[PDB]
Amino acid sequence: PIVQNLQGQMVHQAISPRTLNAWVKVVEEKAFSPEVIPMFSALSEGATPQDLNTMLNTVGGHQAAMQMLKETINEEAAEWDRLHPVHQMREPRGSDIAGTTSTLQEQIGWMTHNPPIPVGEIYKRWIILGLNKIVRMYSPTSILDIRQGPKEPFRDYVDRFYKTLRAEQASQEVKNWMTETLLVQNANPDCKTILKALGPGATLEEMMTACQGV
Amino acid sequence: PIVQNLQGQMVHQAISPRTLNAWVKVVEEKAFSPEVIPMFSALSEGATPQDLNTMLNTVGGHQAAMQMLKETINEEAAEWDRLHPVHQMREPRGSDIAGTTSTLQEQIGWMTHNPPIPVGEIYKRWIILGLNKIVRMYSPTSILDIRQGPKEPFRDYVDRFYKTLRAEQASQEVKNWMTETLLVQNANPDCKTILKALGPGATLEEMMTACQGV
Amino acid sequence: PIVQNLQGQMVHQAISPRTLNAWVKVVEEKAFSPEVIPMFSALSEGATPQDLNTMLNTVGGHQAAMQMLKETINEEAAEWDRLHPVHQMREPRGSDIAGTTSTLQEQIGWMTHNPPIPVGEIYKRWIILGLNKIVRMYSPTSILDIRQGPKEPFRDYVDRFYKTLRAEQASQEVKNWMTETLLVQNANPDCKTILKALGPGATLEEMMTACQGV
Amino acid sequence: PIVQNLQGQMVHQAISPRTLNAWVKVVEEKAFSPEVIPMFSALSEGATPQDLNTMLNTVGGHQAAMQMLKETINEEAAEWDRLHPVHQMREPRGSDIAGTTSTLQEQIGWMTHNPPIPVGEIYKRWIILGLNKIVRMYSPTSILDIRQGPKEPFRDYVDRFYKTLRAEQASQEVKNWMTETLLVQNANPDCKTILKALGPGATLEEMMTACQGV
Amino acid sequence: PIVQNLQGQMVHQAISPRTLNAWVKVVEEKAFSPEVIPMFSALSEGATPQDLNTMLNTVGGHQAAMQMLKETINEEAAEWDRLHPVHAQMREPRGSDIAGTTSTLQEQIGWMTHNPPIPVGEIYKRWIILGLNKIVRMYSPTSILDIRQGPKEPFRDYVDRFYKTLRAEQASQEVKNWMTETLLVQNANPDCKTILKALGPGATLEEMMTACQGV
Amino acid sequence: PIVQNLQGQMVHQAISPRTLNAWVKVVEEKAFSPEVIPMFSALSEGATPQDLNTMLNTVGGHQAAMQMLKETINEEAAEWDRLHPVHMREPRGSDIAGTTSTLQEQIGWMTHNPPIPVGEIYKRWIILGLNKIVRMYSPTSILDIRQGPKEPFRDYVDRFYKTLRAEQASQEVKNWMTETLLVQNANPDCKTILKALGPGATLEEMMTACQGV
Amino acid sequence: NSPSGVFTFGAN
Amino acid sequence: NSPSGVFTFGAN
Amino acid sequence: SPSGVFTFGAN
Amino acid sequence: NSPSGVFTFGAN
Amino acid sequence: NSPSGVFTFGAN
Amino acid sequence: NSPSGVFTFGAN
Repeated sequence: PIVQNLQGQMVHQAISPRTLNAWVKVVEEKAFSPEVIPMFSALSEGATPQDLNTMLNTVGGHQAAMQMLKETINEEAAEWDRLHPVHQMREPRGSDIAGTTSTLQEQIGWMTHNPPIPVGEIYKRWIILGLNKIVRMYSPTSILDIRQGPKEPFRDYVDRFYKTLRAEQASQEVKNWMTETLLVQNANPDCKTILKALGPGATLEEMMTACQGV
Repeated sequence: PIVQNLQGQMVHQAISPRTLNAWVKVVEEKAFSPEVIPMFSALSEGATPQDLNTMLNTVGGHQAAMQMLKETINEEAAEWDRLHPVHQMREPRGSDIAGTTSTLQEQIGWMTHNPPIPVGEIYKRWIILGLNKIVRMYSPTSILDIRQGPKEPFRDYVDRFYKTLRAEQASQEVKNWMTETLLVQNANPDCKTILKALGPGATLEEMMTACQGV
Repeated sequence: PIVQNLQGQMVHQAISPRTLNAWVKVVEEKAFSPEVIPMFSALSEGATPQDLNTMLNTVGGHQAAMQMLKETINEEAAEWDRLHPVHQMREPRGSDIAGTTSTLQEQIGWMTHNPPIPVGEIYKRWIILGLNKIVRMYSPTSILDIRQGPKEPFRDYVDRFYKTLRAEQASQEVKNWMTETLLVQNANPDCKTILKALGPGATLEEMMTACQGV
Repeated sequence: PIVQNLQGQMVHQAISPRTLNAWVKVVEEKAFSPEVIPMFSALSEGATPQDLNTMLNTVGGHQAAMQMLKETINEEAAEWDRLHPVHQMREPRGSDIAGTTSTLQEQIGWMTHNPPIPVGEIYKRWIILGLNKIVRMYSPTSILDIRQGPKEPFRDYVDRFYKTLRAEQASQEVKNWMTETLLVQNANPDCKTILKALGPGATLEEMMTACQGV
Repeated sequence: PIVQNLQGQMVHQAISPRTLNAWVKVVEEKAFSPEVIPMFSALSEGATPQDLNTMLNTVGGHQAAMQMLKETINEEAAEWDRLHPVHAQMREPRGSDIAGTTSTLQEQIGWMTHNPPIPVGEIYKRWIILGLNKIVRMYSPTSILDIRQGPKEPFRDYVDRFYKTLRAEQASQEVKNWMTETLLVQNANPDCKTILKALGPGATLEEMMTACQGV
Repeated sequence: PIVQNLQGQMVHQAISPRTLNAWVKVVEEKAFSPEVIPMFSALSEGATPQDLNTMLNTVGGHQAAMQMLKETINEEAAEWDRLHPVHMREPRGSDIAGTTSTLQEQIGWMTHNPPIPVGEIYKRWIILGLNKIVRMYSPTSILDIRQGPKEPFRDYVDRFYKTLRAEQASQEVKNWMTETLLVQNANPDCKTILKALGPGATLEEMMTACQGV
Repeated sequence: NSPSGVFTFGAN
Repeated sequence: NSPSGVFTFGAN
Repeated sequence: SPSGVFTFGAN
Repeated sequence: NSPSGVFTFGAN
Repeated sequence: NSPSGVFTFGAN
Repeated sequence: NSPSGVFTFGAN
C-alpha cells in the first residue's frame, strides 16, 4: 500500500504477512468460490501493482486459473495499449499498469500524482475481470441443473440456487428472469404448488416463509 | 472506517483482514443465530457503506439470506427515496446510502460534512433491519415448541427458552406474557409444580434458584 | 473507550474486534466461573455504556444468565432513579447510565464533564453486581459438599475448596469460619489429623506444607 | 501501564487482552514452574497496581496459591505500614500500594510524581515475593530427592537437578554447595566415577562433556 | 528494513517476529515449491543484507538446499568482484559487502540511503532469488515430459499439475510456449486430446479448459 | 529495546509479550537445534541487557543448558573485566551482563557518544554460550550420519549438513568432511554415482547426479 | 409484526 | 455475454 | 447480597 | 540453462 | 528462610 | 578450540 511518511514523502508500505497468509488461505481453501473476489478486493485495498503482483504470485495452487488470469491481464493490457496510444512523468503503458514495465517508484509516482493516475485500481479491475471469468468457470453446476430434491428443505435449495446464480454472474435482467421463472419451476412438486399459490409477484422472503414447513 | 490523516484530511481506513475473517467466521459458524447482529454492529462501528458492502459481499454461504437482506436494503432505499426528494455535497438518494450510486469519496464527504449525513450509520440500520427479519426466520423453533424434557435441568430449559425468545423477537409485552405463562406452563411436572408453588410473578433468579435441585 | 482527537475534541474509540473475540470466548468457555468477572472488568477498562452493552449483547449462550443480568441492571437503575431524583447536560436517569435512553454523545459528555459524571463506571458496577449474583448461582458445588477424597492430594482439595469459596462468595466473617473449620473438617482422615496437629493458628502455607507429603 | 497522552498528561494504558490471555495461559498451563515469575515480571512491565491486580484476579485455577499470594501481599502491606509511619498527594499506605484503598488516579499520581513513588514496582516486589514462596512450595521434589537412574542420561539428570535447584531457590552459598557436592554425589555410579575423575574444579560444561555417553 | 527516526537519521528497523515466523513456516512447510520465492520476495521487502541473512540463517531444515544457496551467493559475489574492479564520499561495496559478510549494518544502510543509492539489499536479494530459482527447479518432483492425464482425470486437475510443474521447472519462455502448445495437448488423455486438437493451434487455455470441461 | 519518547528522551520500550512467547516456543520446541541461535539474534535486535536477561530467564526447560550459558557469560564477563581494566561510569563485566547495572545505566551506555553498546556486547557473550550449547546438544556426530539402503540422497545430505551445522567444526574440517565423509557415508547405490564425478564436484552436482537413486 | 431486534441491553 | 461480477452489494 | 469475586484490590 | 524464475506476474 | 527468587540472569 | 558458530550467511 501507499502511506505518507513522517517526512511528508509518499512511501510504499509493504503488504503485511497476515494479509498474504489470509489471501493464500482464501484462494487455496475456497477455490474461486465467488466470495474470493470480494475478499480479494478487501485485502488489496490501496495496493500498488507490485502489491497486486505479490498477492497473485504468492498463490500456489490452481495454476490453470492463474494462467487464465495472466492471459486475461495480458489481454486487458493490450486493450489499454489500443485505447491509449503513447503521447510531468511518463504515462503508463498497459505493461506499466500490470507492473511488468514499471518500477515501484513509478507506481507510487502515478498513484500520488495530482490528479492521480490510478494504476493500482485500474490493474485491480483487470484482475477482477480475470477472476470473474475464473469464478464463472469453476462453478460446479449450471443454474438450469439446480432443482430441489424430495424432502430437501426449500431454504437449502434456495441457498444452492442463489450461490449458483452468484457464480454464473449473468446480467441482472437475466437473474431477474431466472429468479422469477426457474426458482419456482425447479422447486419440488410439493413446494412448487405452494410457491405458485403465492402468484408471480411473490418476494423471496414470502416464498421462504411459505415453504418453511414443507 | 474514517480516519483523520496527518494532513488533517478525512481519509478512509480499510476494514482490516482480521475484522473480515472474524465477520466471515461469525456468519458461517453462527448461521444467523441472534449474536450475529450485535457482533455485526460491533465489528462495523464507524464503517462507511463501502466497508459495510465489503462485509456483506465477503459472506460466502447463506446466499438465500443475503438475497433477503438485499431485498430489505432495496425496500429501505426505496422508502428513503420516497421520503427524501431530490433538491454543498449532493443530497444522497437511497442508492447512494446503500453505497451503489455513491463512490467511497462521496460517502466520506457526507460522513464528514457539518452537519454530517451519517450514511454509514443509516445504512447500518437498513442492514440490521434486514438481519432482524433473517434472524427471526432462521429461528428453528417457535417458542410454543420450547418445553422441558423429563429430568432436563431447568437452567438448560431456560437457556433454550430465552435464546428462542430472543431470536423470534416479539414485542416486550408479548415477551412478558410468554415469560410469565409459557416459561412455567412448558416446564416439566417436577419443575412446574415448584414454579406454580412459588408466588406468581417470581423473578427469573427466584425461579432458577428454586428449581436448581430438580 | 474515550480518547482526545487531534482536533482536541473528546471522541469515541470502539471496543475492538480482538477484545470482543476475547470476551465471547471467555464467557462461552468459562460459563460464569468467577474469573469471568475480573476478565470482564479488565476487557471493559474505560468502556462507555455503549461499549458495555456491546459486550453484553454479544454473549450468545447462557441466555438465562443474561436475563438475570438484565433484571439486576433494571433494579439497580430503579434504585438510582430513587436515590437521585430529577431536578451542561441533563443529569442522567438510570436508563441513561444503562445506555438505553442516552446517546453515545451524552455518555461521552458525562464521562468528560468537569467534574465527570462517570456513567461508564456506574453502569459497570451494576453489571458486576448482576454477574456476582450469577457467578454465585452457577457454582456447581456448595462449599459444604467440597470434601477431600481418601487418596486426593491436599493441594487439589484446597484448590477445589478455595475455587468454590470464591464462587459462592460468602461474607468475610463466614469465609474465615469456613476456611478455619470446614477446610479441616472436610479434609480426609490422614490430612485431618495432620491439620489438627497445627492448632487453630494454621495459615494456608502451613497447612499445605504440612500435608505436602500425604 | 502509564502513557503520556496527546495533551502531554499522564494517562493509563489498559493492560491488553493479549497480555492477559498470555498471563492466564502461563499460570494455568505452567502451574508455578519457576519460569512463571520472570514471565509475570515481563508481562507486567510498567504496570500500575490496578493492572497487577487485573492480572492476579484473572487467574482462575490454583485458588490455593492465590490465597497464599493474598496472605503474602497482606504481610508485606502490614510491614510497609510499620516501616513507613503515617504523616503532591498523600504518602501511600500499604493498602494504597496494593490498590485496595487507592484509585487508579492516585496510583498514576504517585507513579508520575517527581521524584516518583513507584507503587507499581513496589507492589510487584510484594507479588514476586509471594510467587517466590508459591514456586518453592509447588516444587515436586526436594533437591536431595533428585538422583540419577542407572539408564538415565546425565544431561537429563542435570536438567532435573537444575530445574529443581531453581525452584528450591536457596541462597547462592547453598546452591554452590549443592552444584559442587550434591550433583556429583547424586549421580549414578558410572557418572559419579567420571565426575570424581574430573575433580571438583570442573564446570558444568566439562561435567556434561565427559559424561556425554554414559 | 530502514526507517527515518524521530531525529531524522536513517536507522535500521528490525525484521519483525511475525515476518520471521511466517518465513520459517513457509520454508519448513512448502519445501521449495515455487511459492517460496514470491513469498520470500514479499516478506523480504525493504530488507538490508543483515535482514536477508537473518531470514536465511533462521531456516532450520533443508540444509542441503541452504548450502546450494550459499554456494550460489558465493558465485554471484565472486562474479560481482569480477565485473566491478576495486577502486585504486564512501566506500564501494565488494561482493562480500553486498552479501553482508564483510559489511557493518551502518555501511549497508549507508549505501542503501546514499545519493544515488547503491541498493545492496536489492542486489543481494537478486543473488538469493537466483539461488532459490535453482533450488526450486531441483526440488520439482517431476519433469513436465512425465506429466500426463489419466483416463478418468479431469482436464482441470491435469492442467493444474502441468502448470505447477511448468512453473517449478522454469524453462525459457520460448520453451514454455512450446510445452504449453504441444505437450499439454500431446499428454492429454485420448478423450480430451481429440477435443484439444479440434480447436486448432490458436486456442487459449480458457478455450481448451471450457471445451474439455465435460469430458 | 531503546526508543525515543514524545518528550525527546531515550526510553526503554518493553520487550513485547508476543516476542517473548515466540522466543519461549522456539527454545522449548527446537531444543538448541542450530536455528535457535539466529532466531535468538533476530528476536533480540536492539535489546538492552535487561531485555536479554528477560529472554534467558523466561526459558523454563533445559536448565542444564541455561547453566552452561550462565557460566559462559560469567567467563566472558571476567575476561571483559581483564581486557578493560578499571579506570558515564565505565561498565564492569557484571554491568554488561546486566547484574550490577540499572536499566538507566544500560540505556545511558547504549545511547552515549561514543556509545558503549552493552546490549550488543552481551548478545555476543550469550551467542558464544549458545554456540557451545548447540554443539553439545548435537544428537549424533557427523561420523555417525550414514545413508540408509533406500534413503534418498537429498534426505541424507539434509541430515549431513544439519549435523555439520550443529557440530560446527572449523572451515577446513568442514571442507574435509563435505569432500570425503559425505561421499564415504553414502549408501552403495549413491557412493559409486558420487565417485564417478571426481572429488572436486559441488553439492549441486552431487544432488543432481544422485537425483533418482 | 415487524421484528423487535435482538439487543438485550441498550437502545436497540 | 461478459460476466457481470459477483458483488451482491455496492458499486459493482 | 454477594460479596464479589475479586481476590486482590478494591472489588 | 539458467532457471527463468517463478513469477507469473510482473518482471521478476 | 525467605526465597531468593527464580531469575537466573540479572538482578532478581 | 572454540565452536565456529551456526550462521551460514552474513557476518556471523
